[PDB]
Amino acid sequence: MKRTFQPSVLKRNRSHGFRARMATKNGRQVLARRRAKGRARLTVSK
Amino acid sequence: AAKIRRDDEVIVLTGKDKGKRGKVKNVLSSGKVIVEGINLVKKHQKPVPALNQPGGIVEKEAAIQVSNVAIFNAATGKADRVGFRFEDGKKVRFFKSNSETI
Amino acid sequence: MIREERLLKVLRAPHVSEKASTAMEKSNTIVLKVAKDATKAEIKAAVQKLFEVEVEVVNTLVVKGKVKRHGQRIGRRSDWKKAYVTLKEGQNL
Amino acid sequence: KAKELREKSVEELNTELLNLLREQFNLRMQAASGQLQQSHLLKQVRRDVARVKTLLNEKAGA
Amino acid sequence: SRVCQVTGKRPVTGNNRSHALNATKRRFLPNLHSHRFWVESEKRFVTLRVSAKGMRVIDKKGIDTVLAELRARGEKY
Amino acid sequence: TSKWFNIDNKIVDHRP
RNA sequence: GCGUGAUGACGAGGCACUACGGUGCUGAAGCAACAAAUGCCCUGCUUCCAGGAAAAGCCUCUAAGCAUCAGGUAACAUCAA
RNA sequence: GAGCGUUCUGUAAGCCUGCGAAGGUGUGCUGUGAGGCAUGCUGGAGGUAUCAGAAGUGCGAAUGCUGACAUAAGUAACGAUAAAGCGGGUGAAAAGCCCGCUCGCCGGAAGACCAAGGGUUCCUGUCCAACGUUAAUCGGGGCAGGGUGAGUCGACCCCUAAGGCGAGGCCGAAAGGCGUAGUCGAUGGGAAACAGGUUAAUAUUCCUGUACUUGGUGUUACUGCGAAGGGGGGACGGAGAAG
RNA sequence: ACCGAACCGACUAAUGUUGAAAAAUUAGCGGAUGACUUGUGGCUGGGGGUGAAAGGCCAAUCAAACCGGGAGAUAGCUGGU
RNA sequence: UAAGGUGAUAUGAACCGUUAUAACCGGCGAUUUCCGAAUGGGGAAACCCAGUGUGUUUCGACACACUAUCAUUAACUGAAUCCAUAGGUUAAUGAGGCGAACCGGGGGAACUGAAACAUCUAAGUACCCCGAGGAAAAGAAAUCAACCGAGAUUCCCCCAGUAGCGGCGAGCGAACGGGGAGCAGCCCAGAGCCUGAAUCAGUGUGUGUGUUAGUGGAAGCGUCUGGAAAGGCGCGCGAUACAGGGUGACAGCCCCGUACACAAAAAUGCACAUGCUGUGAGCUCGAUGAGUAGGGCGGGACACGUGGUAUCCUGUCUGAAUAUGGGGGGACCAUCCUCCAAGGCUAAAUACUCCUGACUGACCGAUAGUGAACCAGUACCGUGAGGGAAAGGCGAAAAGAACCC
Ligand SMILES: N[C@@H](Cc1c[nH]c2ccccc12)C(=O)O
Ligand SMILES: [Mg+2]
Ligand SMILES: [Mg+2]
Ligand SMILES: [Mg+2]
Ligand SMILES: [Mg+2]
Ligand SMILES: [Mg+2]
Ligand SMILES: [Mg+2]
Ligand SMILES: [Mg+2]
Ligand SMILES: [Mg+2]
Ligand SMILES: [Mg+2]
Ligand SMILES: [Mg+2]
Ligand SMILES: [Mg+2]
Ligand SMILES: [Mg+2]
Ligand SMILES: [Mg+2]
Ligand SMILES: [Mg+2]
Ligand SMILES: [Mg+2]
Ligand SMILES: [Mg+2]
Ligand SMILES: [Mg+2]
Ligand SMILES: [Mg+2]
Ligand SMILES: [Mg+2]
Ligand SMILES: [Mg+2]
Ligand SMILES: [Mg+2]
Ligand SMILES: [Mg+2]
Ligand SMILES: [Mg+2]
Ligand SMILES: [Mg+2]
Ligand SMILES: [Mg+2]
Ligand SMILES: [Mg+2]
Ligand SMILES: [Mg+2]
Ligand SMILES: [Mg+2]
Ligand SMILES: [Mg+2]
Ligand SMILES: [Mg+2]
Ligand SMILES: [Mg+2]
Ligand SMILES: [Mg+2]
Ligand SMILES: [Mg+2]
Ligand SMILES: [Mg+2]
Ligand SMILES: [Mg+2]
Ligand SMILES: [Mg+2]
Ligand SMILES: [Mg+2]
Ligand SMILES: [Mg+2]
Ligand SMILES: [Mg+2]
Ligand SMILES: [Mg+2]
Ligand SMILES: [Mg+2]
Ligand SMILES: [Mg+2]
Ligand SMILES: [Mg+2]
Ligand SMILES: [Mg+2]
Ligand SMILES: [Mg+2]
Ligand SMILES: [Mg+2]
Ligand SMILES: [Mg+2]
Ligand SMILES: [Mg+2]
Ligand SMILES: [Mg+2]
Ligand SMILES: [Mg+2]
Ligand SMILES: [Mg+2]
Ligand SMILES: [Mg+2]
Ligand SMILES: [Mg+2]
Ligand SMILES: [Mg+2]
Ligand SMILES: [Mg+2]
Ligand SMILES: [Mg+2]
Ligand SMILES: [Mg+2]
Ligand SMILES: [Mg+2]
Ligand SMILES: [Mg+2]
Repeated sequence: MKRTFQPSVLKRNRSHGFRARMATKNGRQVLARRRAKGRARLTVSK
Repeated sequence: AAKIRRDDEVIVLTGKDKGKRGKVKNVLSSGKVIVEGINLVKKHQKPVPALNQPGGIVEKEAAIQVSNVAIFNAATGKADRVGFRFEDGKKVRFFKSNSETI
Repeated sequence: MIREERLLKVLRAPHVSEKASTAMEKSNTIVLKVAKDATKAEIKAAVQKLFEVEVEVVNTLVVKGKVKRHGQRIGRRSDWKKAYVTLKEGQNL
Repeated sequence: KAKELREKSVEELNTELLNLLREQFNLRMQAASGQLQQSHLLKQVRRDVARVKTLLNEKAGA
Repeated sequence: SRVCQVTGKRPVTGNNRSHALNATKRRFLPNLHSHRFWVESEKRFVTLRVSAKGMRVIDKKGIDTVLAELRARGEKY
Repeated sequence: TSKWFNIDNKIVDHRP
């Protein structure tokens, strides 16, 4: 059966990547929340 | 400065071998000294063909506390305590109890 | 012009292997481990001026790191570049 | 090494740097080829190259 | 934005209060109009987004005075 | 999660 | 399609070792007829209505400008990718 | 209404304790009860009288929370009904690994090459703890070493679609919404390499043979060159039929 | 338009139901040049989208997604104490 | 400052150093790849592609520097349009982004309570956004009071759960006045004598006090048990030091320390004193913030829910007096009292703790205390926002079991 995750690196990076996070104003808030928590990996790029 | 240094004559205050005298070989960073012929342990050395292929049991010296070893006066013939003074700009070490400079 | 500073920095090490030895004994090719930010012209100039031989062409490839386990702690051996340098039939390092 | 390196002029410093870099390259190739039991030479040459760069920057005055 | 250039009037919030006093939020908007004022000092027409209260202030004070005030506050026209 | 015979309707609504 | 590339390469096998896994040497014929694509000519031709991307590379014409200079075309050499 | 116990504070730099503390496990005595006291064995360094003081103060239930361990139970199952047999080798041991001879299954796939996706699973040496629904000498497992070679393939690059962002700008309590010039964005348009051979593992990349493309420089000859502008081209549907 | 593979779908029956599978297998079944199907990419956002309309679908969740927050909502109810 | 040292798991190899270039600690400097506001263009973050100007070439090329946008100012240039403006180019200065909380402002819920619910409460709370600071805000009476007076703002304790508001329900809830903490006043709306004088900022210079490294720092032996003495017993000593930690069991006298006394080449904070720059004080005369106060309509804030409703704010429409005047004194009028709006600046008392040092605890002790005592925001889970663990202890010292079956 076709499941919900059909992966693609290009769509992954355009959706959740660092440059899209910096592009939207609330994405920068997301990065602030993750840095304040102390995540090893902020976005899906690494 | 350190009150007990390398190559001193020291006498053991407390331990297995109280009263024995010896010469300090080297001083470790963790506040422990190795005094020659004092704290003997029986190591079971594992023989290695790459290096040191003989085996056998080997009796070596283990570390003893710098608090446990005390400097040896050799004039009064007993243990002593070391203070610090300034003589001609140099910080020198001297036995208390007759105040003789080492 | 490429500076001697740059050349002495870019050449890193020789490479030893069965394939490298076969390349040396068959096609007059040496295999060199090279710093990653070095280009083909930089490797050619460095070999030509430091080993005092003459180079036909140079071929580069980036060797990827290896994921290793050290006591159930994952680690990653790093990348480097490898260079196959072809010599003109009469050098014989 | 610092004072006698400081008592040299700029051209002497540059050719000293080039000689040190040549020695660094030779030591690196030897150690990679499976020679050079003495690694303190590697450390010493690296730190001396750093010293020569420091004196070059001071003599340029930045 | 619906901000008067002369008097600085901007929308403010209040309530709709009905006969049963049910309070719901609403905005009071200024009576803004874009008017071309003839300035004589420059022999020019300057267009300003100004309320009618602002127009009364214009007519009382003189267009030159309020243009100086606008230039002091820094907004362009 | 849940058993299919508990999600089913003909056997769950057995005594209406 | 034909000629050249090709007196080349490849070639069933045969011969000898083998760490029996595979290597080293040599090597004849190497054409014709017929059938045949959903592939090519074909981004074609015929027809239909539902009327079937854009911009650059490419060719070409001049403005401002340069005007026996730059620049362009054609050959050769060298370098670079 | 009256009390037992537990943790901590004062009395306490006191009292007990390496001639054995707390804790654990038995025994004996004792109180109306919660409990107390003494001691054997394990333990191996702390415990605390008495009278007061403060409470994270007492668990069998909450389809309670977390770990451990039973039960059904050595039971169901061991994942396509394409199928195995034998001889030799290695090994401590072979139904499964290697080699051979048969037998069977697929063969518009259960064969060969890629894109997407993954990341060393590729090849060699060694090991069988754990993983593999059995065993294991085997493995896509552990460990170590090797391996990916480009002017021509693909990206990068030039150019645009849908769409995105968008200097100025128009608009909006603020944040922001839209949008012109621009600038990104392939799934599309744009130059050029083929045959043979080789490695345990790469090849249109290495080698042999024979080619091709674009751009810069420098000689030779002739000469009106030049765009962000004009034109052509690139440049386009469905079906069908035949050579 | 017709018959029929690829491909798309899902009418009937058996198996399975702590499954080989949180929707399949087997044997038959319907469309199969069109209102077709498919790859890559883009757009529409929660009282909102999209809907050849079933309250269907929006990441195994839909008469109002998921995540964090007001929040220890409230509970004249049940359990435990 | 030193006789040892080259960070940890983590040994080993090669070495450096022992009286002063080893190492360690502190001040000042140097280098500081790439991404990131990211700032030369672009981008699927850590990558791709340049333009311009110098300088070097072995003629293949290479090194360095600059080039974002916006705001202000200045120069040059410049349309429809004749001057001018709009625009363009350059130069200089400034900004952008990150950060736990506190602070001012613009917006602003609902569950809930009312034993239902709608005015009301929750609540101007949560949350979103903007801006600033070491604090912010407020602030020098068009304030209160009561015929007596007080004298800016802020914060704590009373007044007082009072007066009041209130489907007069649920609930909300002052002020006057009193006791304290802390105290500070000024400037423009304008002319003249006068000298640049008080007071503030930057930049230096001296004196103290610190901060960032550090130095010295007292006084115990014998014996018994014991693996080991710091324990038992006997006998001494120090104390401006019996705070604390370690040492083979519980140490004032073994070690690190503590009380105490000192120490700074260099950088920097504060309080003074003193130069330069900028700024002006003193006296006399004059002036006294207009689409404003007030009013009509709609709302909001005051404990005050339009009520008999004073007062403040303003979306819309109007609109004075102006010192011979005006505001307030809780509908409103008259008398009296008290103050002077329509400009602004100002320390302290006050609020908080991402961070730094010391000390404390009738606080916890590995299912507790942080989610995390351990390589924890990790493994793992989800497309993503996000969720989110488990896991401490040999011994005093590895003496971590040579060798044989
Ligand atoms: N029992 C069937 C069908 C099924 C699946 N999920 C269900 C939920 C409810 C009722 C039936 C089902 C199965 O396991 O496949
Ligand atoms: Mg080549
Ligand atoms: Mg390559
Ligand atoms: Mg066909
Ligand atoms: Mg206890
Ligand atoms: Mg006690
Ligand atoms: Mg309890
Ligand atoms: Mg229990
Ligand atoms: Mg019970
Ligand atoms: Mg049974
Ligand atoms: Mg049975
Ligand atoms: Mg069975
Ligand atoms: Mg099977
Ligand atoms: Mg067999
Ligand atoms: Mg089998
Ligand atoms: Mg076989
Ligand atoms: Mg068959
Ligand atoms: Mg692996
Ligand atoms: Mg394999
Ligand atoms: Mg076995
Ligand atoms: Mg097994
Ligand atoms: Mg493997
Ligand atoms: Mg576009
Ligand atoms: Mg803009
Ligand atoms: Mg837009
Ligand atoms: Mg483009
Ligand atoms: Mg493409
Ligand atoms: Mg292969
Ligand atoms: Mg049909
Ligand atoms: Mg369907
Ligand atoms: Mg059905
Ligand atoms: Mg079927
Ligand atoms: Mg049909
Ligand atoms: Mg059909
Ligand atoms: Mg219905
Ligand atoms: Mg779903
Ligand atoms: Mg709802
Ligand atoms: Mg609440
Ligand atoms: Mg609850
Ligand atoms: Mg950018
Ligand atoms: Mg950039
Ligand atoms: Mg670009
Ligand atoms: Mg800022
Ligand atoms: Mg409600
Ligand atoms: Mg209610
Ligand atoms: Mg209720
Ligand atoms: Mg202030
Ligand atoms: Mg008076
Ligand atoms: Mg000292
Ligand atoms: Mg001392
Ligand atoms: Mg004693
Ligand atoms: Mg003990
Ligand atoms: Mg006034
Ligand atoms: Mg008014
Ligand atoms: Mg009124
Ligand atoms: Mg008034
Ligand atoms: Mg009044
Ligand atoms: Mg814990
Ligand atoms: Mg425990
Ligand atoms: Mg993941």
